[PDB]
Amino acid sequence: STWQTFRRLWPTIAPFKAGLIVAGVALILNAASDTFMLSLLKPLLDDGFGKTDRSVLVWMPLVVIGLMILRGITSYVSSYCISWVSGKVVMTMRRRLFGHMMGMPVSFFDKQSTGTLLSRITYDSEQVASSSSGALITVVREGASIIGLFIMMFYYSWQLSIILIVLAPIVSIAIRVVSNTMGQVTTSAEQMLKGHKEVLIFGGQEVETKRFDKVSNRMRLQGMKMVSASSISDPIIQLIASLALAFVLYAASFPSVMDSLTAGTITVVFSSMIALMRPLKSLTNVNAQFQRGMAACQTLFTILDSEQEKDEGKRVIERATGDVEFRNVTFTYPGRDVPALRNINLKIPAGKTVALVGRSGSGKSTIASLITRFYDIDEGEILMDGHDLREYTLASLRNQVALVSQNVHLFNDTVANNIAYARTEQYSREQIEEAARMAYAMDFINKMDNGLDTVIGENGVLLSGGQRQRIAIARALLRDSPILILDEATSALDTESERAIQAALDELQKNRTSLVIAHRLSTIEKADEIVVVEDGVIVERGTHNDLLEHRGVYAQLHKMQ
Amino acid sequence: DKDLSTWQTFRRLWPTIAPFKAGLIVAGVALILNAASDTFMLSLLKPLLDDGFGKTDRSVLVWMPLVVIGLMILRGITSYVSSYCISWVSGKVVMTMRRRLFGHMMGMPVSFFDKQSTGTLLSRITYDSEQVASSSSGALITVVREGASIIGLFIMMFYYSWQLSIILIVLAPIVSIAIRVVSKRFRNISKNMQNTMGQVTTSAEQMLKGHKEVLIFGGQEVETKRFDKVSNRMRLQGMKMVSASSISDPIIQLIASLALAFVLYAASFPSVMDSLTAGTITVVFSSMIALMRPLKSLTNVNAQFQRGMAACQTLFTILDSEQEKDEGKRVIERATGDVEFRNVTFTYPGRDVPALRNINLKIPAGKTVALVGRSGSGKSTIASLITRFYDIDEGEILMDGHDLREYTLASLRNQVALVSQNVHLFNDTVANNIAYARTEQYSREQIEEAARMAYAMDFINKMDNGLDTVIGENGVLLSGGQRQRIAIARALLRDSPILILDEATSALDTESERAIQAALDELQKNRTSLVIAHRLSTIEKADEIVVVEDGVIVERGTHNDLLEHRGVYAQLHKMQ
Ligand SMILES: *O[C@H]1O[C@H](CO[C@@H]2O[C@H](CO[C@]3(C(=O)O)C[C@@H](O[C@]4(C(=O)O)C[C@@H](O)[C@@H](O)[C@@H]([C@H](O)CO)O4)[C@@H](O[C@H]4O[C@H]([C@@H](O)CO)[C@@H](O)[C@H](O[C@H]5O[C@H]([C@@H](O)CO[C@H]6O[C@H]([C@@H](O)CO)[C@@H](O)[C@H](O)[C@@H]6O)[C@@H](O)[C@H](O[C@H]6O[C@H](CO[C@H]7O[C@H](CO)[C@@H](O)[C@H](O)[C@H]7O)[C@@H](O)[C@H](O[C@H]7O[C@H](CO)[C@@H](O)[C@H](O)[C@H]7O)[C@H]6O)[C@@H]5O)[C@@H]4O)[C@@H]([C@H](O)CO)O3)[C@@H](O*)[C@H](OC(=O)C[C@@H](CCCCCCCCCCC)OC(=O)CCCCCCCCCCCCC)[C@H]2NC(=O)C[C@@H](CCCCCCCCCCC)OC(=O)CCCCCCCCCCC)[C@@H](O)[C@H](OC(=O)C[C@H](O)CCCCCCCCCCC)[C@H]1NC(=O)C[C@H](O)CCCCCCCCCCC
Ligand SMILES: C[C@H](Oc1ccc2ncc(/C=C/C(=O)O)c(C3CC3)c2c1)c1c(Cl)ccc(N)c1Cl
Ligand SMILES: C[C@H](Oc1ccc2ncc(/C=C/C(=O)O)c(C3CC3)c2c1)c1c(Cl)ccc(N)c1Cl
Repeated sequence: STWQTFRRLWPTIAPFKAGLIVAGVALILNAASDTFMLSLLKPLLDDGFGKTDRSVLVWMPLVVIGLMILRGITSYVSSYCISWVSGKVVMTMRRRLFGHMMGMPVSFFDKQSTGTLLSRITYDSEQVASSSSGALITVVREGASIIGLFIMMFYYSWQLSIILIVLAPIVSIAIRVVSNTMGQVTTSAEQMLKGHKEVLIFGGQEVETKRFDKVSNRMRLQGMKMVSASSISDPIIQLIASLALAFVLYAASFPSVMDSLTAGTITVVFSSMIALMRPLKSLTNVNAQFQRGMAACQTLFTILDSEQEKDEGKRVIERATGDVEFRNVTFTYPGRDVPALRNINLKIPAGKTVALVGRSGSGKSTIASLITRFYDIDEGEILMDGHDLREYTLASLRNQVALVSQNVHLFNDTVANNIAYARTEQYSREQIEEAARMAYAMDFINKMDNGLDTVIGENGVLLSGGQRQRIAIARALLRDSPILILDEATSALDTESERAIQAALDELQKNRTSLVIAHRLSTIEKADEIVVVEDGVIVERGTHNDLLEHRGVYAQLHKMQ
Repeated sequence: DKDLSTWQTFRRLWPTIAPFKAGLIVAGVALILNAASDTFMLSLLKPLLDDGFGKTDRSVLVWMPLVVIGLMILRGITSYVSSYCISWVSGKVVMTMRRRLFGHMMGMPVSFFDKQSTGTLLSRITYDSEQVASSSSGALITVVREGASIIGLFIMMFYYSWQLSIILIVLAPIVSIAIRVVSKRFRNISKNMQNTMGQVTTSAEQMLKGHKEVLIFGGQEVETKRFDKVSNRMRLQGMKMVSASSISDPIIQLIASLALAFVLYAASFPSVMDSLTAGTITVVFSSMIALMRPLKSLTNVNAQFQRGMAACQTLFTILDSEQEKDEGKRVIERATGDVEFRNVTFTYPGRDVPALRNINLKIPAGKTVALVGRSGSGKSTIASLITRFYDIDEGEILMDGHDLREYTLASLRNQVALVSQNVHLFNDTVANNIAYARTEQYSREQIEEAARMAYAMDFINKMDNGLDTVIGENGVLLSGGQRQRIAIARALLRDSPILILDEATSALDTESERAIQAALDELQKNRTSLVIAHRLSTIEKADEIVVVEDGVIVERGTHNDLLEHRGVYAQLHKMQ
């Protein structure tokens, strides 16, 4: 599979192969430079030390510098080439994953953590390029290094080289033979921090301290274990290699071997045996790093194979000044088969407010999800302006609907652009300031240092749940969407300046198709039609006179609130 | 400047490290020997090429292999030991630091916690407490080991051919400055990428998190366009990161190489080389080549070390932060339970409208008061004050005739029980949640009946392992109606004299709410209670009902009495 993963990847790389092939040449030459420099080491001792002043002056210092210049350039070139390519493919895959994930359905987003998906973008893409680049570099240059070194070794003393060779199998096998709580740490600290208030009033300081003590000590020993394991592996490896060499030098004792040697040649031969010790290390490990790179890549490719939400509606409607009708609708969450909704018909007539109230258990919220077609439905139909929602392309329908809630997520931008999110160009700031004014956001805003152009960004998080909601109104207002989905289930139960919010929302709800998941009494009373939801079905509905005496469970709910 | 800053930081840290001083001692000794091993293997390089090439077969044969192996043994051992002691010392120093931080954050104010998303805290303490040990370990290691070797190597160079050694000295300063200059021009830009990687992170995270809002509002192009820029900038930065090392490294090696070349060139001249041999030329030059690695490490440590002490300092700023104000000195065990507010005014910090202006309510021992009002008044806030999560600004809150602030927070908070729907369910067994921090003090039979008296056993008996079923995992298993009865089960067991009941967030929509109502009746007969009331039941039986708006009590009385008066209370009754 791993090479099958790679060949799927190669297309994204192929456009940049040119950088690879130049990088390859540069790597080869660097190995050549390093081999060539040990070559020089023979003349310095034989020719150089055989009473020749000329050698130690010209050939050595000037060539060594010459070679150093070539060593630097080539390394610079290869680094730049690799970096460039590595940067190019990392960027490309990050952009595909970003676009792909944004297009997925919300079902996709419920499965995985937002941190996991983010981890894919930041880390897993740079890792695959990293590991493959390291793999390629290691192969090419370390490949070149060892054959250049072995040639040279054999050339000046083939006897010793063939000794060393016959020992390589043994050394290879011997080197083979010796070669979670952190989550609990984060968990332990995090769970104390989530339960700080509870900890304070039951006096749970002692038990949490001991709990952390236990976890923190377990990880200390676990973290020690890994360091200790790594520590012993290589001391033996070098010991074993050393043995092989000790034996090689032992061989030099015998006249048959030694007579072909000088001070210069024996020096280079051993020098090149030690030079080998790192290439061989890198080349044994190359396959491992290549594997882990391809494992991350196949993860990415898994995500990229997942289907994005289907948008086959070919109908556009520029504005909906019309009702939404539900026809015998049933909907089930993917993953379980106890339907959140079973047979729902409700008519939000164009321009009037419908508030639906329900128990926490019921899917009052799921209805609101459905109209915006975050999830598609199992049975029945939803028609907006008489056409089924599915007949419309998603952009137009979603443009029709606006959402307002305490938990609408804020982008790190100028408050003004947050209000005119995704339509900064279209809306003149004159409007923006007005919409922020009407939603009674403006008093809180002007306290900011930059005001509207101040950014709630870079994790500043100056705003609070109450303040955000008034921006959500401002956003929905300014855009002037034909339909309102307003969620009050997020409790927001200890507000400071709720009056502002209420007047804002009345303005917003006015003469605007408003569908409301309501927990608040003012919205309830002034809604035109009220609908009760118990589990998956509409139990009853009631208007003004109907409100006074509930056929449904309004009385019991009214007592609660 | 930073020399001083880091060494004040290090002195602060030392007390934590000194109890493991033995580990550091031994590691340093082993490191010296490790460096000595390398020196001695180069010393062998001379007899190999002089006595071994003066037709003495003994040297090469009988003992050149054996001495080498022996030293490589020693080297390996010394290596393992030193690693062992360091890892050992590092582990505990890290662990002890984490314990201190954990213990310190536990005692921090509530406002502090609300403000900072604990991810940063959490992230900081794990990551930064490791990074201070890792950097300080590496700094020590290189100093001792690389310091030992360069001395040993420099001495060796003088013993054989002192002439060459000194040529390298005088060159060493001009080289050092040149190397230092090069290094400072190019490679101190790690943070540069950090800023751009943050932008990458930020844009990815907010699309991932705010995906639904993107879909609704049309953020596709804008959010893609934003990501397009930042990814390119990140990419370019990584190249700059790479490029910095690419340019620095051979230029630096070139510089050192020219010094060496000059030493070599000087060796041609008869004055120095006459005394030299093939043995001692190679040992001297090999040693010069050896030196390059240690010298590189040493210059880089002060950067390495400053990185460690910086992380230490950030931890110390958390340690320096102020804990909960706790000057009471007064402990009371099972306070009778009457709470009086006098002229209490309270504004949440960093807001400019008081949550409560001039509250006076007296709650007699054993009796319940219902705080009911329009949503957004300070009935919820008042609850928070008795536990002294926040101190009032003006006035005083009395518990049994003394200000809460004269009481130890501990004793003060053991008097107060809390019962609400949003109680936290620690990851544990049901038994251990009810007797949350007193598992050693309450018997099973004690726990079993507390749960029974809270009408909770109907949904406990249906669990997998019943009362010892493990609940938690973000409180997933339990529901709001079930949580109240667990919160009640705690209050009953502890039998705290002051109850704070919050039905605001409670769900009256519960198949078993009459059972929650029975548990409440049995919960509050004996003790003083302060109910943020929203249920017909509790307001019916309540002793006093106080109406709050804009943090002001606007009327008081009995239920029947108040409805007779037909003031603010009745209008709330008239609607629902
Ligand atoms: O290159 C260079 O270097 C090198 C070094 O070395 C070695 O080492 C070792 C060790 O080391 C280490 C350690 O420490 O360990 C290692 C490494 O690594 C690794 C690892 O991993 O481990 C390894 C492997 O495995 C591989 O694989 C690798 C790869 O790469 C991978 O991939 O890896 C490293 O480290 C590392 O590690 C780490 C980890 O571990 C973790 O911790 C990592 O991480 C890191 O990394 C980093 O990096 C980066 C940077 O740095 C950059 O880089 C780049 O690149 C790369 C690559 O690829 C490239 O290629 C890449 O990869 C990268 O990427 C980049 O791109 C940075 O940046 C980064 O950062 C990042 O990262 C991270 C990651 O992650 C991580 O994390 C965690 C923690 O932290 C963990 O856990 C994980 O896992 C991980 O992954 C990231 O992450 C980060 O970040 C991120 O993330 C985070 C988160 O957390 C954060 O931060 C954020 O978020 C983000 O950002 C970042 O940061 C990184 O860091 C590290 O680094 C290293 C380092 O680097 C350092 O620095 O280290 C050791 O052991 C060794 O050693 C020693 O010391 C030495 C020796 C001893 C001595 C003694 C001797 C004795 C003798 C005796 C004799 C006898 C007689 C008697 O040793 C050895 O071994 C030895 C022993 C053995 C024994 C044997 C036996 C004996 C017996 C015998 C028998 C006979 C008898 C007779 C070392 N070494 C070696 O190898 C060796 C050598 C030495 C030297 C020499 C000496 C002297 C002596 C003589 C004797 C004679 C005899 C006869 O050698 C040789 O070869 C020799 C030959 C020559 C000789 C001559 C003679 C003459 C005489 C005179 C006469 C006249 C080296 O190696 C090299 O070298 C070689 O190789 C080369 C060639 O070969 C050579 C050539 C030369 C030539 C010359 C001519 C001469 C003649 C002349 C004529 C006249 C080097 N190069 C050199 O060296 C230098 C050159 O050469 C210069 C030249 C100049 C010349 C002058 C002229 C002259 C004039 C004239 C005058 C005369
Ligand atoms: C005879 C001996 O043959 C092997 C064969 C395979 C090896 N495969 C891996 C490794 C190292 C792995 C690691 O370090 O993780 C080594 C050791 C030389 C470094 C190997 C040595 C050998 C060779 Cl051919 C070349 C140079 C030296 N000096 C030695 Cl002894
Ligand atoms: C004369 C010359 O003096 C310095 C002095 C300070 C140095 N300080 C740092 C570095 C490296 C820094 C780095 O790599 O970041 C070097 C280079 C030799 C490696 C230095 C060289 C020198 C010396 Cl005394 C010893 C051995 C060699 N061979 C050389 Cl040239």
